[PDB]
Amino acid sequence: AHHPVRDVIVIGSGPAGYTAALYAARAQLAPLVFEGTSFGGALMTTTDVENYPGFRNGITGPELMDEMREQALRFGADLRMEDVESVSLHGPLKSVVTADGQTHRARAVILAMGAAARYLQVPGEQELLGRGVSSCATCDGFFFRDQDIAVIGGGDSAMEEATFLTRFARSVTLVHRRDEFRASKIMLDRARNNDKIRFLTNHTVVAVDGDTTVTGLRVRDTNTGAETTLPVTGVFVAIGHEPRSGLVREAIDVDPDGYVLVQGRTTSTSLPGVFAAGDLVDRTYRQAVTAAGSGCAAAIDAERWLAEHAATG
Amino acid sequence: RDVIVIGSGPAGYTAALYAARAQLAPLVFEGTSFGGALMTTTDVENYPGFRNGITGPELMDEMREQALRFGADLRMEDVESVSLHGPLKSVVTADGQTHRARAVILAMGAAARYLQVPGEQELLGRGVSSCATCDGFFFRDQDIAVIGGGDSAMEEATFLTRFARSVTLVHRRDEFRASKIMLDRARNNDKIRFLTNHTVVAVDGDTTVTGLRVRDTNTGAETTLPVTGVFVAIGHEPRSGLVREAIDVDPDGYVLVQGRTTSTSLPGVFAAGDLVDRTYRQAVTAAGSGCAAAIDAERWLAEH
Ligand SMILES: Cc1cc2nc3c(=O)[nH]c(=O)nc-3n(C[C@H](O)[C@H](O)[C@H](O)COP(=O)(O)OP(=O)(O)OCC3O[C@@H](n4cnc5c(N)ncnc54)[C@H](O)[C@@H]3O)c2cc1C
Ligand SMILES: Cc1cc2nc3c(=O)[nH]c(=O)nc-3n(C[C@H](O)[C@H](O)[C@H](O)COP(=O)(O)OP(=O)(O)OCC3O[C@@H](n4cnc5c(N)ncnc54)[C@H](O)[C@@H]3O)c2cc1C
Ligand SMILES: NC(=O)c1ccc[n+]([C@@H]2O[C@H](COP(=O)([O-])OP(=O)(O)OC[C@H]3O[C@@H](n4cnc5c(N)ncnc54)[C@H](OP(=O)(O)O)[C@@H]3O)[C@@H](O)[C@H]2O)c1
Ligand SMILES: NC(=O)c1ccc[n+]([C@@H]2O[C@H](COP(=O)([O-])OP(=O)(O)OC[C@H]3O[C@@H](n4cnc5c(N)ncnc54)[C@H](OP(=O)(O)O)[C@@H]3O)[C@@H](O)[C@H]2O)c1
Ligand SMILES: [Mg+2]
Ligand SMILES: [Mg+2]
Repeated sequence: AHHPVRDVIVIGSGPAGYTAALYAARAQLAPLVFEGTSFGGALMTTTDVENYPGFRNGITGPELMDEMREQALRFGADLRMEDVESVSLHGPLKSVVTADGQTHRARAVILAMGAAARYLQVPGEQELLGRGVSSCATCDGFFFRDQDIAVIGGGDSAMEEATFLTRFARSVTLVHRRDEFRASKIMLDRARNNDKIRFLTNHTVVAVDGDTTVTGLRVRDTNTGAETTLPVTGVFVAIGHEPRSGLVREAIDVDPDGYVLVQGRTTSTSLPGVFAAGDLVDRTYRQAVTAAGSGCAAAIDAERWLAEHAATG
Repeated sequence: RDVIVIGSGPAGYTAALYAARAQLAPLVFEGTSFGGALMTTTDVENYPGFRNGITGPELMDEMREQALRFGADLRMEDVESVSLHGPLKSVVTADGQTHRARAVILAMGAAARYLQVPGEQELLGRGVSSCATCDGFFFRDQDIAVIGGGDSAMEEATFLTRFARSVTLVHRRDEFRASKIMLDRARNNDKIRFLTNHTVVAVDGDTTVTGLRVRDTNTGAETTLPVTGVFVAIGHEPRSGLVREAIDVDPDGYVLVQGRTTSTSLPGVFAAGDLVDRTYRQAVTAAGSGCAAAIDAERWLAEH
């Protein structure tokens, strides 16, 4: 057999990863994709995705992901459910190392490892993920029409999130661990003006009650005191996100919070032949359509760079 | 109202879908002639989510009907004028009625430039494509042509050699309007054959492109390239005419947007889809930017 040199390796599942895989495959770049031992993206918990254009009746998160995945496979993507520990990006013939110690190399690399939402890690929380507890108001906010809900955080996100929710919720109760707020004095100012916004300062969350649905939010420390229950039917966490740039952070330019910077209005990182899609880069709109778009854009950018770069030949 | 959306298509519809779900009560002017670039596409295979592919119109209808479901007001009529300066923006329909909003989302996209030769429009998406990243796959091992003498025609034709066994680049003049590296790369490709000083005049075939009727040979005339697929690469024309005095556009007419966002050069005015994008003209891309416009506009509206 002739063991050729691969054109593209993709790091990451999720809409950005799989769309890139789909495009690269269809462009006969024979993409090798490392899905992760724990594959899928943020959508593997979302019960009903209603704002992915094309699905008038909505689609289950995982259903959507399997289709993207199966699409990718159909055009010849090599998908592998394993993790990348190391990544050498400098030079032509880039390199990637999996958890088993095996090295896998390619001419271009598509970074699409996304970004984990920061969670409270309180007993009831992960259980009710996407059946009461969301981390995204632009996604799930609709599903809480006229309900009494909470928003957890004291930052610009928590403010923006909670303010936005007021168009659906009748009560948005903004809960926060400390007295001051690490958020802006305009976002706070806007939050304070909203008649549906109620503040709960110096209170940490202790649990999230309910079996099928959020039933209450167990608060605790009242600066000095302790224990209480906000009778809410939905809890939006707004602690921020943690982009998965650890493999790449300082071979490549990243912002202070760890998001990969990309050149101009493109997907090209600060290293030739290395490209970045999805929420690993995007910190403004964390949608699947936007992830899928950028994923596609990576694959096209990479094609062009490859074409430009074998073409001297 | 908070937001008026100008344009149907993936960018328009996704923006509408998002705005609607955000309870911004979006008014969308679809155009008297709906749909986008996809209303001609027979089989869409690289829109992520559709393992079995979907017909262009089918996909569009779903996007449309999705938008309707979350409370979009869709109107199949044309906007003739657009006043964007100030708060309380304005739009005027072909019937002379004014419709106003706080924000506006420009999503009028960009029409591919066609030859307008009798056979061509009839076989649109059944032989004649305007997009190699889209339809290139469908031409495996076929003899095809690419029409143009610019960098697109070069890029397009060079890309297609991955699938086609012959890509025959036909062009009206001796001299090529394209770059001398794109040309250079086009010349080095074994599968690339040039046809200079030749205009196209028809496209033969009923169910499929069967030949490409070539024309004037500088002095001579008439001939037939036995091709089974014709890719047009004459460029695109972005529909910025309503907006091209108020908002910043590039020389070719594409709306410039601020940084990595959808905001044009006028506060409260936003641009998505192929009206802005001139590098990847995909539906996923347009849908993405559509959505990004809605979110940008919501945040701008909320900021106040
Ligand atoms: C409840 C909910 C509802 C939502 N609703 C919508 C909606 O309606 N419409 C919409 O468009 N969006 C929606 N979203 C947002 C959407 O989930 C995200 O924007 C999307 O998941 C981003 O994908 P990504 O590819 O950028 O990264 P991710 O989704 O995180 O996927 C990237 C990944 O890469 C893998 N990975 C990372 N590093 C490695 C490594 N070193 N080795 C191997 N694998 C690795 C991980 O396993 C993960 O799968 C919703 C989200 C949630 C949580
Ligand atoms: C043959 C073909 C195959 C394709 N295949 C794929 C594919 O497989 N996968 C993929 O991802 N992409 C594909 N594409 C590309 C995709 O179709 C485009 O990116 C998409 O159509 C762009 O949509 P848009 O929102 O930019 O607006 P466009 O689609 O460019 O146009 C939308 C429209 O908006 C309306 N409009 C314009 N001006 C006004 C106005 N002033 N007032 C009211 N309405 C107005 C018009 O009615 C028009 O229909 C294909 C394109 C073609 C032609
Ligand atoms: N331009 C923008 O604003 C933009 C737009 C959209 C999204 N974003 C995203 O938003 C982030 C920006 O920061 P942010 O707005 O999220 O604020 P943040 O800086 O992340 O603030 C987090 C604060 O929330 C509180 N908190 C964290 N964990 C808690 C817990 N377990 N229990 C109780 N309280 C807890 C803490 O307050 P204390 O430490 O004070 O106790 C913590 O300091 C970025 O990561 C970005 O991804 C940014
Ligand atoms: N940068 C890229 O490589 C690339 C990538 C993606 C998208 N695009 C987009 O595609 C366009 C790039 O420009 P382009 O290379 O397509 O050229 P263009 O800028 O769109 O110009 C069109 C030219 O095509 C020529 N032409 C070729 N054949 C013709 C014919 N049969 N009849 C009439 N005119 C004919 C004409 O000039 P002559 O006949 O004198 O040559 C005409 O001026 C831009 O709109 C850009 O947004 C480009
Ligand atoms: Mg955040
Ligand atoms: Mg073009």
